[PDB]
Amino acid sequence: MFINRWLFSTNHKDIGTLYLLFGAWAGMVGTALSLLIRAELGQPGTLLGDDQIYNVVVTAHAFVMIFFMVMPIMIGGFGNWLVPLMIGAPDMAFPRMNNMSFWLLPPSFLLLLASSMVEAGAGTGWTVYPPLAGNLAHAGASVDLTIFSLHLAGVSSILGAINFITTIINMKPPAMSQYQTPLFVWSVMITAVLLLLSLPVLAAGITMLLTDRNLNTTFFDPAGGGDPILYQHLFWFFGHPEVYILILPGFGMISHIVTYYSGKKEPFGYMGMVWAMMSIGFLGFIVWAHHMFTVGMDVDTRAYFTSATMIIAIPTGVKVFSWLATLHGGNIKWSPAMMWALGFIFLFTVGGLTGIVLANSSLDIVLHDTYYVVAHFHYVLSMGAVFAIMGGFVHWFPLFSGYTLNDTWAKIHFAIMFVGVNMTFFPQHFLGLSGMPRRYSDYPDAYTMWNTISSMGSFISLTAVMLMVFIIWEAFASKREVLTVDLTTTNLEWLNGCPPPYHTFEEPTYVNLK
Amino acid sequence: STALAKPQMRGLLARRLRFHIVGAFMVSLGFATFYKFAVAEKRKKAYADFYRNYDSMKDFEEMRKAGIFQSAK
Amino acid sequence: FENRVAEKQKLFQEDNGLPVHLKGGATDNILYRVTMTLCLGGTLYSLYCLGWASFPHK
Amino acid sequence: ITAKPAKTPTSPKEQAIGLSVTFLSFLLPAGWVLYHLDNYKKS
Amino acid sequence: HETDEEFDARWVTYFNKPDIDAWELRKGMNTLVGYDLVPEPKIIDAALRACRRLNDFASAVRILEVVKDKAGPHKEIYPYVIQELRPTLNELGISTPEELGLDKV
Amino acid sequence: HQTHAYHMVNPSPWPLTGALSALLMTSGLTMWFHFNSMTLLMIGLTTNMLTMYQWWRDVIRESTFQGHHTPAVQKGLRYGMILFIISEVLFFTGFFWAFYHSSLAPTPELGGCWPPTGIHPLNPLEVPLLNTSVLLASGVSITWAHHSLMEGDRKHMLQALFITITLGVYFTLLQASEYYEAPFTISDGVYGSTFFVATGFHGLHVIIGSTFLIVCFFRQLKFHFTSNHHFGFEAAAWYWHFVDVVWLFLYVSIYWWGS
Amino acid sequence: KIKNYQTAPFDSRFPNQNQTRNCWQNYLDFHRCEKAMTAKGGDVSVCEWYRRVYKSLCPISWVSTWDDRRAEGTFPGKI
Amino acid sequence: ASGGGVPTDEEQATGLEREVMLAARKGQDPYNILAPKATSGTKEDPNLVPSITNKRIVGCICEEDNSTVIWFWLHKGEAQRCPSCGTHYKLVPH
Amino acid sequence: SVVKSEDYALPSYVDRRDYPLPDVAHVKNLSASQKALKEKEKASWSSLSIDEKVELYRLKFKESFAEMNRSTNEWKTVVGAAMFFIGFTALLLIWEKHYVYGPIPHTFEEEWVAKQTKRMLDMKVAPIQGFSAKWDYDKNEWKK
Amino acid sequence: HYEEGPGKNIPFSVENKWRLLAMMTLFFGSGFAAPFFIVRHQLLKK
Amino acid sequence: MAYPMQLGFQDATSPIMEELLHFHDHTLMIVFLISSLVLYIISLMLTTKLTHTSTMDAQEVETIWTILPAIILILIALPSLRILYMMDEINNPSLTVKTMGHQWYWSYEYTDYEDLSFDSYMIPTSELKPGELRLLEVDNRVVLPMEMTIRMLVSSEDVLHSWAVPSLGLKTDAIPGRLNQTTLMSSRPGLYYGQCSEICGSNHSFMPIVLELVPLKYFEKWSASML
Amino acid sequence: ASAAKGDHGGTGARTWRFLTFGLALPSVALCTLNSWLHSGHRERPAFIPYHHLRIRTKPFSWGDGNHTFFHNPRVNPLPTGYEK
Amino acid sequence: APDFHDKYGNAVLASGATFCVAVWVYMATQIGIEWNPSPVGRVTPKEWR
Ligand code: HEA
Ligand SMILES: CCCCC/C=C\C/C=C/C/C=C\C/C=C\CCCC(=O)O[C@H](COC(=O)CCCCCCCCCCCCCCCCC)COP(=O)(O)OCCN
Ligand SMILES: CCCCCCCCCCO[C@@H]1O[C@H](CO)[C@@H](O[C@H]2O[C@H](CO)[C@@H](O)[C@H](O)[C@H]2O)[C@H](O)[C@H]1O
Ligand SMILES: CCCCCCCCCCO[C@@H]1O[C@H](CO)[C@@H](O[C@H]2O[C@H](CO)[C@@H](O)[C@H](O)[C@H]2O)[C@H](O)[C@H]1O
Ligand SMILES: C[C@H](CCC(=O)O)[C@H]1CC[C@H]2[C@@H]3[C@H](O)C[C@@H]4C[C@H](O)CC[C@]4(C)[C@H]3C[C@H](O)[C@]12C
Ligand SMILES: [C-]#N
Ligand code: CUA
Ligand SMILES: [Cu+2]
Ligand SMILES: [Mg+2]
Ligand code: NA
Ligand SMILES: [Zn+2]
Repeated sequence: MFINRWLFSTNHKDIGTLYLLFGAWAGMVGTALSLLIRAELGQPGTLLGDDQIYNVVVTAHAFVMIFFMVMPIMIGGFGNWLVPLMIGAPDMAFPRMNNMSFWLLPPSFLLLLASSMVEAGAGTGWTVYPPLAGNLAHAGASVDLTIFSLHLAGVSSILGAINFITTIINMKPPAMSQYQTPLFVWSVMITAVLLLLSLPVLAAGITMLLTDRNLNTTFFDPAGGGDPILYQHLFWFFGHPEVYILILPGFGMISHIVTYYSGKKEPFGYMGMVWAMMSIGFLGFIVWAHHMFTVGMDVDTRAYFTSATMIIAIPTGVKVFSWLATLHGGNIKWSPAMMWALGFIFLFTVGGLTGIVLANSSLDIVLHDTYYVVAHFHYVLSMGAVFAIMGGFVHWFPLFSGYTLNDTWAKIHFAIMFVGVNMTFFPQHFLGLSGMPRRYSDYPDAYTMWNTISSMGSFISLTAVMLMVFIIWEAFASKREVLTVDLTTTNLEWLNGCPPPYHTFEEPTYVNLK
Repeated sequence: STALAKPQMRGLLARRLRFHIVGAFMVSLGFATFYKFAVAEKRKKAYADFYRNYDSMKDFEEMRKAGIFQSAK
Repeated sequence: FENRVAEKQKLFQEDNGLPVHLKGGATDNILYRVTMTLCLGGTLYSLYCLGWASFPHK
Repeated sequence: ITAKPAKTPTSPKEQAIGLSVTFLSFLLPAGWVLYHLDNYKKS
Repeated sequence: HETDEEFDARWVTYFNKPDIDAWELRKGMNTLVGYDLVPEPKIIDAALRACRRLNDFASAVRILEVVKDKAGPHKEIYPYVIQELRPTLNELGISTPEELGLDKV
Repeated sequence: HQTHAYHMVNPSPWPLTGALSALLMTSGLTMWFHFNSMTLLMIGLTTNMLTMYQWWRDVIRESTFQGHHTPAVQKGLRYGMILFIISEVLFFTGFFWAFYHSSLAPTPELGGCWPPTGIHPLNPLEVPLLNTSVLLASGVSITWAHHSLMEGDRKHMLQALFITITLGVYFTLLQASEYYEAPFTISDGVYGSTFFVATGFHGLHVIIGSTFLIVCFFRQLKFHFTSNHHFGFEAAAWYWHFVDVVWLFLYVSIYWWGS
Repeated sequence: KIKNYQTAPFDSRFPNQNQTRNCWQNYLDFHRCEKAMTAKGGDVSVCEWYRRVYKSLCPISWVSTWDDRRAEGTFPGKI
Repeated sequence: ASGGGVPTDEEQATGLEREVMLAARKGQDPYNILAPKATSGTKEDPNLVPSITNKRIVGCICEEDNSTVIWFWLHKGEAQRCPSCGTHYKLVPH
Repeated sequence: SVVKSEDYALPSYVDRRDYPLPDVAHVKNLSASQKALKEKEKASWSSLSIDEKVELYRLKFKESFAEMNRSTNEWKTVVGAAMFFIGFTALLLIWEKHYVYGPIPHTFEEEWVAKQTKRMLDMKVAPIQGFSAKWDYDKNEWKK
Repeated sequence: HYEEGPGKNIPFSVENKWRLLAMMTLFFGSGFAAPFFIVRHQLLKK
Repeated sequence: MAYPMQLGFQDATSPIMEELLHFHDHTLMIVFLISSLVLYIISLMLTTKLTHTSTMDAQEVETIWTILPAIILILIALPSLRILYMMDEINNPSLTVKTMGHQWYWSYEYTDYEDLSFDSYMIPTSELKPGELRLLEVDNRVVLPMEMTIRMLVSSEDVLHSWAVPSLGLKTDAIPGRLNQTTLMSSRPGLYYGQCSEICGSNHSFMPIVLELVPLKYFEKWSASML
Repeated sequence: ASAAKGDHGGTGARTWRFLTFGLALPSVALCTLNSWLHSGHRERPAFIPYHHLRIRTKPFSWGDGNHTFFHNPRVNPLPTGYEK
Repeated sequence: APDFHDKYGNAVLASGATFCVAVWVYMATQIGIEWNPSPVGRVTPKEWR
């Protein structure tokens, strides 16, 4: 029974649970790697070794946080638990293929851990650029194990995208149009389209890297007429969509959280929110070379990519102001999930604005490959994607488990994390503007003050991560069972109780056309 | 004894919003003026003042005499 | 050839509680055991190979 | 949300135990490695 | 849309329906308090008399509480509304939340 | 009992065995490239084939033999197959991008010209044109097979599907011969790299598509398809047309324009 | 000779940040010219402008490698 | 040119596929493939909600093109009203 | 009174200031005296006593508005506990400085820094605003 | 078929909170420890 | 170079870097204004017991929410693109210098006249002279004439690197097989520092750039003495 | 385009069989004729050890590490030239 | 009836604040951390050459 249920699953809730457990374990790995980074940098000099061990840690930090924590938690975890419930469907379209999307991830993670154990690891950056990632400067198996880790993670997500798109298009009540599905369901559908189109291009590029390393091709090697910059285009054709994949399910969860704890039946401006997510998804495919403003592209290309990148602020601003307009007039419940979501609105806005700074190719000459970029993306990742994850986790934990968290502890956790992430990353703007490069294990002495403060901030975030584990233990230890949940008339995923039965919607909802 | 007067009872949230969005706008202007004066113009004037009578050869000779250069003793 | 789909429909709808991957009969169990043994054994072997590759040789 | 009182209440003493054990599970192994870094490098 | 007076009159008519049922009483009050306004005394008067016809003393008191709540920090609105309702309160024997001690935390 | 039309699938081991097969194939390629050994890779390829066989076997059991493919389920599988093909189009798009990047801006190492100095391309009017006629013809014959099936004509469905498969095999044999005869190799700089990786992934997809057609051929021999319900045939035909269209783009881009 | 060369002038054929082809073209032009001139009984001095430009723009290792490959018979540009 | 030998769905469909096919021929929708058409929704003329148990979830799209659906359990017994628009629904278990 | 997990699909009671009249009464079962009280409620409410009126309210509702809206001392616990855990973090940093970090480079020694500062001023590091602009070259001291 | 309800729809037991504490400690602690021990591994090599 | 506790950009040494400072000031004012407005509106939405929970019409307010940001973006893009095209303008250099990145140091070639080239390595911390800067000094500086337009050509002979000098507003990637061009013009004599700006392996942190800007006559004699 | 055929009254099985045997397979037969006609080995060119060809940055994982997967001795020189 | 925050909130606030300030002041000043503040107004420049 245990093996049938948990290794042979065809159930969207159990698979969602598996993803949440996997993502939480990955989050611990990713947190440890982040502390090793900040320990190396928290005083001038060398702690661990030279830049190879240092950038193996940096590279794994990024891959773990992106591919094994954020995407599994948002898409595999919250997506599998919530999407079928929110449309009244009895499971996903392909419930058995869904299970293989999950089980590809432990092997993917094993490959990544193997890459770091063999030889001297893959010290390449998560972008894996050649020639540093090629077979002369990174001889041996580490980069090939990284490539294969990405192949498996990509297959997992491509099949998952097929599943989500099919489920959301095909398995709604017959009276429900796409414009009657909740915003979180929209956010997952759009993320899935981005995954479907972008990951195959990454797969092509890293397969090219694999054959340059092992089959004597020369896609990226000038000696054979190849070009290192071609790899950068193929990687970033995926990589910019990827950051919208990391944030869009978060936007969906934020819409639901802000609506719920405002005591509203609906988000402000539903069709504008749909429009904004679609627009962001589309524009996110035509801007990738803003990751390449210093590689030597023609000026008119730089001007196009500056302008097209900046226009993404318009649909994103509609979402920010619509969240504010959802709060407006609300009966505000100051729950811990609401605190995460309010932190998200502000700190995501700050990070998105420094992204607009970076979109200016002229200024990006000085900011590129500096900590200003690191500050931008951790505002939108540690204070954006992660704040949406924590808000969603706190909000829906009682649904998934049937038990309540201690809200006072959860507010304490939010407070500690909020201090920690801002102490970590706010000073990195100063380090970037004053010219500290990325991917450095040590820095000129002038940069010492802000690196010391940033490292102290990272230890505060460690304390918050440790406290989160205790808080989850305390909830399962005390077993306070849920009774009543408000606002079920506009939050269908709660209407089958907490936790919902293994099979829900065996008899579908009744919705007439009218 | 006297009756209480009828107060405004409708649109209290909207009235509050209107008043404070206006206030936010006026402050935004006040801050933009402060910033152009305290930051942007300060910088333009610092660079223009610095270069207005700047003598690059005199600067070089000072540096050279301090011993900073490989190419100039 | 003759159309024997009806016979297969009877077999795979027999009310015996078997999951579809075993419902064909004892051959399914054998092929399942072979597949799972190769997968689990091969995975242990891959872990051994990691162990081996994680340390310098000579 | 409303909920039942805890079926298995976790007293303050019990929470102090769970919290201490949780923190030590993170801090002792990493602290052991970091304490012995020089032994690893200076070798 | 419609004038204030047209709005107030629709709501008075709603609660004045002689055979208004319990569901319609709750639907009306729970809808009304979603708007950006404190209901006019004449609306509250009609809702209280609907409570009387439904033999529901407790909901009459609750309606008085929600009037105070919808006024937010505008502390002058609730005493005004109670003042305007005192003939109805006296006629129907409705005690205010304050007279019942239900304003104590 | 359910009162929706969707398929609650029995708990299955094949997702786990497929995921483990992916671990064994990738760690196996690593062992082959770096530790001189094919053992893991061979186990992985074997478990992958076993997984694919039992998984799709079970889908046939669930549909032909158990009746779970209602119209709603079939419609989902149509979307699934279309989306899968789209992902495969984007995979090939990356290799076309690599080809055009390198050929439109030939670097000094190549002679600053395309084709590179020292490369003697195949004549696109010889076996490459023959291969084009072969796959185009097979798109006509698979369309005949589809209409025969819809019209309830068992014998001509089988004849047309056999001709389609024969043409897929002919393409594969011709392409294998061309690979052997080609005077340039995958190690002949970016010309050989783009040529063999792009046409090689295409050849793999011809083999996959031909296998899928063969599965359909034997299911047809066993009377699985009705004149109205035959999604596996439809999916194989869609995949086959995708393989044909990718070939036409390779022929125009790499063999003709790139010569 | 319309000299006083300081460095290679702006060349409208190569107006962008990537100057690889500017180095390459002037290297080819110099050696093409030198081939013509040595051949027909003429003076390589007429080729001098291309020589100065490619020597200004081209990395030493590129010139060195291209020279080696011309000596070996493996230079892939047409001269 | 043309011949036979391909089974039809009438001959060979089985299981749930066959149940759906046969019910559709009869104009019946036991597996909820179609959207029900609303009645006027008064207490006299409530929307009739079939169920194989004593409660079913209703979603009410109160007005055409609303994006918000209002969800609630409908129980066997007296008709219930959508909490947003008041339109009436009555369970018809079978 | 007692709410049960198996009741999740039934109309439920809630105290929310924006949903003043919930879907069910707080108390559904009535004792003999409570029944008699509901009968008396059908007569003039002027004849109900204050206590009877309170009892009717508390049969219908759980908490009053004032009760459901009350503030709490929870912020003291949250802020105080958060400061405790932030304080605990500094213990980790003290441990790290003591047992993990070795000496920092010799370039932070006071004499080194004094010489390096002079050399920065000699090469006029950031002479417009950032650094040497803050040095008075005429008076040979930091500007006031 | 399977157990339903709080504490039953998860692959780990919550029947005893102290056994649970141990399991959660091993689970989250092993993920957090792994990078430190890989760093140790890479340092001890060379 | 950067100095302790620095918050913003290194002081400008070139006219283009001064342009970038003023453009950054303009854009940061906008960033601060929008961030502060969002924080303020958040606090405004959260500080009243007044409620309005019925459906709200979105159409009118979304015109403001799209048109005002579009105007702001245009007000950023215009000066942004002006500077972009300025940086691209034809300028007629007096000198061309090449730099090749390597693991882990830079080489420099000045081959307009003579074949002058040399390697430039970080000074190890243990060998710094008193008052020299840890991780920033090199053994052989890139001596260049001040007040003159210089064409810098950048490439690599191994992996990617990137050649940066923040105070001149310069960062050009060093890509094998590719010759990237930038222009350099220092308004002042002095010493201007940069650091390798593309991850390049074990000693990426430890291959810095030091430009030494002096009068032409000193540059000429230094060049001759380096042959 | 309409190409130059006709029919479109009923695109059915009979029409697609007509296209298969009347257009598609004759085209294959023509191109097969054309191909097995220009076949026969063209003469291999002088070997020149161009550095952008015969790339070897890592030995191949088969054979002696120096032979491509479908190495044809007649037309594929090694980095050192044609095989004997 | 008084809850945990009524009974202990004041003490948690006071003790937490006191502990937090004390330990961060100690860490910042007593254990040899090099903050590398600006030399401006602080360092007397000394001859180096
Ligand atoms: C969740 C992740 C995430 C998200 C959502 C984003 C969102 C954005 N990012 Fe970012 N980014 C990263 C993660 C993310 N980014 C990462 C990881 C990197 C580094 C990659 C690597 O090199 O490793 C990076 C790097 C990166 C660069 C490359 C810089 C360089 O390397 O030199 C650029 C350049 O244009 C960029 C820009 C943007 C912009 C314009 C947005 C926009 O989508 C933001 C839009 C949001 C707003 C603007 C705020 C809300 C709007 C309003 C309140 C309306 C009014 C606003 C205005 C009028 C301006 N990002
Ligand atoms: C006949 C038509 C079809 C042919 C297919 C034959 C076998 C190849 C299998 C197909 C895989 C396709 C792409 C693999 C990449 C390269 C193979 C390209 C096609 C091919 O077969 O290329 C051959 C070289 O093969 C080599 O190196 C062979 C290398 C053998 C190892 C295969 C590659 C191993 C790595 C595979 C990585 C797969 C990554 C998958 C990513 C999926 C992501 C979602 C060409 O032979 P040659 O002697 O150089 O020149 C001919 C000279 N007379
Ligand atoms: C039940 C599920 C299935 C579980 C599968 C477990 C299989 C384990 C068998 C491994 O055998 C090893 O294989 C190595 C490589 O395969 C051999 O190395 C050899 O292999 C190379 C390849 O032929 C030679 O070239 C090398 O000299 C030599 O080291 C080596 O003798 C042997 O120890
Ligand atoms: C970034 C994540 C971690 C950052 C913060 C870690 C906080 C440290 C927690 C304590 O870790 C322990 O510290 C002891 C020292 O206090 C070490 O004992 C070591 O030192 C002792 C005292 O000198 C000896 O008694 C022991 O034998 C010797 O192992 C011990 O091994 C280690 O587990
Ligand atoms: C025996 C069988 C009749 C099928 C059935 O009615 O049972 C016939 C009908 C169609 C035949 C196939 C088709 O005519 C196409 C192929 C023609 C080749 O000449 C032989 C194999 C070939 C694949 C045939 C095998 C066999 O004779 C088939 C399959
Ligand atoms: C941003 N990417
Ligand atoms: Cu060179 Cu980094
Ligand atoms: Cu991007
Ligand atoms: Mg870079
Ligand atoms: Na360090
Ligand atoms: Zn309704």
